[PDB]
Amino acid sequence: MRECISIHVGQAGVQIGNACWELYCLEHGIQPDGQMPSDKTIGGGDDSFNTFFSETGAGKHVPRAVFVDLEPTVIDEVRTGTYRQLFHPEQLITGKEDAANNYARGHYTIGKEIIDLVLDRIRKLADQCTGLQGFLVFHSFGGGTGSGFTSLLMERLSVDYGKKSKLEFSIYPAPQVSTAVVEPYNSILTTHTTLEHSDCAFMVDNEAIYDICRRNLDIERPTYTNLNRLISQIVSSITASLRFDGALNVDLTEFQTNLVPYPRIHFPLATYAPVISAEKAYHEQLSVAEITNACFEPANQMVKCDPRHGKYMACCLLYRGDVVPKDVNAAIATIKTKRSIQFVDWCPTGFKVGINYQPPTVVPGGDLAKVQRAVCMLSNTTAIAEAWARLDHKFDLMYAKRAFVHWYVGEGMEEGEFSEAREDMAALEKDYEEVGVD
Amino acid sequence: MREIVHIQAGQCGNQIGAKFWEVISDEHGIDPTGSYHGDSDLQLERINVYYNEATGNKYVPRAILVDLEPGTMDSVRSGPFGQIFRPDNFVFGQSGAGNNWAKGHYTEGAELVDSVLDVVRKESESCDCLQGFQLTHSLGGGTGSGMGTLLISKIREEYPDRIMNTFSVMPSPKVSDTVVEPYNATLSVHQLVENTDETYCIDNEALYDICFRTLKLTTPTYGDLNHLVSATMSGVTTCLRFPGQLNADLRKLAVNMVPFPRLHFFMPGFAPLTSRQQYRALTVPELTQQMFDSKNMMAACDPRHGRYLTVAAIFRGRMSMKEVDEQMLNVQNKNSSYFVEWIPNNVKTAVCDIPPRGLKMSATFIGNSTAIQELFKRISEQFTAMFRRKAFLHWYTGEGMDEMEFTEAESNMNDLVSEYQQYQD
Amino acid sequence: MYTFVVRDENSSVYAEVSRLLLATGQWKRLRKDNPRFNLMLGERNRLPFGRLGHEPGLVQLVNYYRGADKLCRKASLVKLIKTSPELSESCTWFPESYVIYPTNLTDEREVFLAAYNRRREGREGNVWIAKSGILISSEASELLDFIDEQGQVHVIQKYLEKPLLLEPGHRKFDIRSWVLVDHLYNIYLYREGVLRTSSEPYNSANFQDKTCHLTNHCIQKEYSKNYGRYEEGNEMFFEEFNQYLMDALNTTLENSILLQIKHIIRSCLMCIEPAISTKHLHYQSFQLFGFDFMVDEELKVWLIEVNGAPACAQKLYAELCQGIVDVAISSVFPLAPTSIFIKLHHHH
Amino acid sequence: MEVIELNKCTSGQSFEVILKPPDPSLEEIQKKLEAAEERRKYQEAELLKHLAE
Ligand SMILES: Nc1nc2c(ncn2[C@@H]2O[C@H](COP(=O)(O)OP(=O)(O)OP(=O)(O)O)[C@@H](O)[C@H]2O)c(=O)[nH]1
Ligand SMILES: Nc1ncnc2c1ncn2[C@@H]1O[C@H](COP(=O)(O)OP(=O)(O)CP(=O)(O)O)[C@@H](O)[C@H]1O
Ligand SMILES: Nc1nc2c(ncn2[C@@H]2O[C@H](COP(=O)(O)OP(=O)(O)O)[C@@H](O)[C@H]2O)c(=O)[nH]1
Ligand SMILES: CC(=O)N[C@@H]1CNc2ccccc2C1
Ligand SMILES: [Ca+2]
Ligand SMILES: [Ca+2]
Ligand SMILES: [Ca+2]
Ligand SMILES: [Mg+2]
Ligand SMILES: [Mg+2]
Ligand SMILES: [Mg+2]
Repeated sequence: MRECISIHVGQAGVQIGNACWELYCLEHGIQPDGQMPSDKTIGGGDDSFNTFFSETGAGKHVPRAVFVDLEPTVIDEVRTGTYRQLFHPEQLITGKEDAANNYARGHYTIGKEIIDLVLDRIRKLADQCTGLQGFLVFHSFGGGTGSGFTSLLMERLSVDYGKKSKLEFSIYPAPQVSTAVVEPYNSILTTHTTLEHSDCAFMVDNEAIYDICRRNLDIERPTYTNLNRLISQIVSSITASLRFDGALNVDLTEFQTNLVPYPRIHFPLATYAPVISAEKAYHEQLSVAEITNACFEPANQMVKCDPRHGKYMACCLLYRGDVVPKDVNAAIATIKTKRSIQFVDWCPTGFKVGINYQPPTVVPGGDLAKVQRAVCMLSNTTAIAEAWARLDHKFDLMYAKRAFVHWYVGEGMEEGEFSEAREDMAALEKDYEEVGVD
Repeated sequence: MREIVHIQAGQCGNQIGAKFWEVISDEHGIDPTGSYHGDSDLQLERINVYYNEATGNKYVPRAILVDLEPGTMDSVRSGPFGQIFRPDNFVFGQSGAGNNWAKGHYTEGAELVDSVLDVVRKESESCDCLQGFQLTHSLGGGTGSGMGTLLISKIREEYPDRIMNTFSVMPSPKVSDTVVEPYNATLSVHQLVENTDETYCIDNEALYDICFRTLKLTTPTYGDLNHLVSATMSGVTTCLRFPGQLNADLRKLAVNMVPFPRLHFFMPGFAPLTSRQQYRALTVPELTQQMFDSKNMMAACDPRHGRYLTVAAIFRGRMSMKEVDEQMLNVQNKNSSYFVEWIPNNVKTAVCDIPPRGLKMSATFIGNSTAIQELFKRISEQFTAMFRRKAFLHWYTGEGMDEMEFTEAESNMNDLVSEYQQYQD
Repeated sequence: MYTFVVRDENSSVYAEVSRLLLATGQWKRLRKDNPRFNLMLGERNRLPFGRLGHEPGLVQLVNYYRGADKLCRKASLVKLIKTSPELSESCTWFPESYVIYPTNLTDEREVFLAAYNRRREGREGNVWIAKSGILISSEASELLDFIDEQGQVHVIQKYLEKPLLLEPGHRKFDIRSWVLVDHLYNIYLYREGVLRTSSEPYNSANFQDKTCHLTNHCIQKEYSKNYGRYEEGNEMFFEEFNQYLMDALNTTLENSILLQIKHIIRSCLMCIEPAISTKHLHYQSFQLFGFDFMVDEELKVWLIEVNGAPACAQKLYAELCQGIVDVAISSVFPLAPTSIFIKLHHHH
Repeated sequence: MEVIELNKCTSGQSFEVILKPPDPSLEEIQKKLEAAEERRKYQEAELLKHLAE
């Protein structure tokens, strides 16, 4: 057994973290007070769920998690929320004033003064690990903390834990649920400084989650609670292999081995199905072929883009529920004959399939309906470069006028870091094009 | 706990500030004695942003009343909510400033400024985490304009990394007390360009036109004008006084509204503006159409003469948030020629469930438009019509000022106009 | 009030469409870089499809199908036909073609020579044409050497030695068909076609003078001496052509030619539908296509190529451009007959 | 269409189908942080210098 530590940075990271650990607890039968009646080893054990939960002598199962925010209002929700008992105070770190959607403020001004404290609290969690795998870092692109402080934390983590894997869950900015005009700046600034420190990053575009909530859940105006409960289902599907008995993606290293053949191109596309409204009278349960086929529909991708016009470098199918290998292979065959699935010539054309028999857990009172089977597809497509193109374009429009730049230079950042970060993205877009286009 | 320190200076500043505290005190359920009597927890959620909590569950406004005459502040102390203000926070002299910027900034005001800063320092020392400051004042007088900007200069010296915000009433010849108002306004504007992060430009002629033409008030008074300012100040501060994610604090608001440090002068707006056909329900489309209409704006600048760099909208009341997005996206997509295309998604919308007193719903408009250059052009032209003959300068040279300081303020404002002009093309 | 942008100033077709949109008083044009648009008349090359459909509250539509280049490229088409099971290598309406890369750069050089040597030994007609600057020759040595002198991909396909020659004149020709595919992937064929005829008598014993062999409107108007002799602008329309087929061949344009053309259009467009359809996409596409056909003396129709940004005949600009607004633009953005198209029904 | 590495357990199974064959040191980070802290100090000193005049 090898432990994984989850780090949640900024409002997005913290609120998504709260929704994930709520789901984790329901999946492992852990109660809000930390007790776990099904754990017959009191005060210890090296089970699969122990990669995410430690144990006290009293039988409390404590997440291996740290929450960080430069302002306390969001993390105070955790301190007084339903699962307040799960965490002890050392795990929840809050400053006094936020980064004001200013990457430079989170990375330099405020980050410099709290970074050593955060590393010290992470070191405490690490000291409880007999074989730490690495870190799962949740954060937004657009926020000053999620963007600025995250990149600083990643640099230090590579220094203190050189041989440890680091995965990201990043929230890509979408104006429909955004109110910061400078988020393209922050997104590109944090991608440039985090790129060499992240082994694999799962980008979630709020625009996509928003429309899935309106289209499939019939929510006219989705809230962060709606968005986050859907995001935590996808996160759960991705981390299940680390928390349950299995043989695929059993440790953080396997994520890179199976999804990232080239280091800079470490942004897999996530596709999830089915998302069924709980308010529905009663939905017809979808088959293995139907939920698998849905993995190649743009409507259920975590980032709106067209994989038909890219190339695949890897493809993982993660099933949960009533699924046997026979049905999976049958659906895969039927999809190759109808779909446009082009692989890069230096990668095998195939799929790694994992199946967990326990069907997805739904949060009581949530929006999602109980389904007998679900799948999450992780594919490394060049098509996800459309998101970099969109983002880099908005960057170019503002930076050509130096709009808002003074806010960053005022916090100690040099203007040349803008162009330096932009040139790295231009090179990143070039990498994708050399791999996908002919 | 993101506390804001409020300062009101001079006649105009204290009369508008008084009404401001009257309006929001009612919204938060605070009575004239500081006792809370609301019925919604949303009233106290962010109450400490503007109020201090005293013994006995008393809420005391975090406001400092400043003037070089006692008169106006005696009226406030006798006003409706006069008893709610901390007595030690009345700081006043006896000389007055005679509508003279030099007296407020250099002579009479200098003797009093240190004692005001003592009260400011006291209020800040008890702030868990101070956001910044907001000042209400006019620019055409002597105390609010001259001592007001002197205060800002010294506050920025002692709190260099805090946000400085002002509601500044710009003079107009149509609603004027003295002929020296353009002199006092031109000298102040340069101070504001340097030392404020956000300035809400309120033009007295616009307030007058609205009262006369829209509200159908035959003979508007300063009181009527201040009703509009109260409602506007309450709207633009809803983001700060109630739970919300957009423009939550002063620094985030400035980060999204100010793409260039000197271009931080906003046009505010409010809807509805109805005469006494006042009980009619207002639809979301109507709320949005009027909120962007030039007649509902209070800087007396035609938005069609420039382009919006950024816009912040706040809708108050139980309404179709979906239907709000549609109309907002409709206004932008129907007039995208008045929005700069090099700042993507530069129009942000926030919603608040609690509406203003006596209204089912309303919308407050905050625009950073290059059309605001028309306001500084007017002031500049009036300044120069007099300064070219050195008319009325003796009032200022008599206080130790030199003509050179006027020539520099003149050039400083014409530079500002030129800066807006380069971004309008 | 709908909004659109114009990003291809050289497009004669959409210059008129943009002229019509403004004439309705319900469409407003924006700067070519303003993202808040309903309709994009995009550029030809490197159209940024990835930036479409990400504007909250705007149904965005573009006049190009991403991925349709597979059909509108010489080399791409040959590959699509040989590799697509829906078309098969035995496709009977497409000339035997081969993709040939210049030796200074897969490649079908040896496969072409095998079929070439087969025809040479079998006394059959062995005249091929190379294109991508065109060369018509009956010696494989000249075709390959001509491509090596260039630096771009080329294609060698069989030259229809027995074309249908109009009379009087004894002259070659080709048929242009404009096809409109809307956001719902309905295949609409414009009822009006055009024959781009050669004003020079067809000569099979001299492929050096390419004036009577290439029916391009620009070549007949620059190197031909009989331009405009038989019909105005070497353009015969369907009414005249149909009457001719009846007087001379005792048949109709519909029966002898138009059935094959509609069949070919359907086969090509249905083949790539799963790859380019925008049915479940965050944005919508439509595109005008220009199909070029050949008719041999047996009244058999052959597909020559497909054009992705076709131009229209001067006489047909008003009717077609208006038809584009009706079925392609107003169908998604309605305004406040007897259709000029022919719907080619199919299974989606 | 080949299935390889079939691993079965009580809570599920996994396999693989093949359709077709084919940093800055701790010292350098402190410098960058202090370099930016120095540029802020210089800017604030110029502001105070300006206010002193
Ligand atoms: N999916 C999702 N996105 C969120 C959530 N909260 C904020 N965001 C997005 O994150 C971006 C804003 O960044 P935040 O995370 O709120 O800012 P921050 O990390 O707290 O940094 P500060 O500027 O200091 O507040 C916007 O694009 C929001 O839409 C959330 O709970 N769920
Ligand atoms: N295999 C073949 N047999 C007979 N003629 C052929 C032929 N291939 C091409 N042609 C002649 O070439 C002309 C069309 O050439 P092609 O279309 O390949 O070039 P192009 O694409 O630059 C013209 P456009 O795109 O405008 O139709 C036709 O007039 C036709 O007569
Ligand atoms: N809107 C409004 N404007 C005022 C009021 N009183 C004065 N003014 C304007 O303010 C300017 C005079 O400044 P004033 O505040 O009286 O001088 P001060 O006391 O020295 O600051 C002139 O432009 C007046 O039109 C008021 O009550 N409301
Ligand atoms: C602008 C200005 O300073 N005006 C003066 C103010 N005070 C004063 C006192 C006595 C007599 C005249 C005046 C006019
Ligand atoms: Ca145990
Ligand atoms: Ca590393
Ligand atoms: Ca004195
Ligand atoms: Mg935050
Ligand atoms: Mg006065
Ligand atoms: Mg061509």
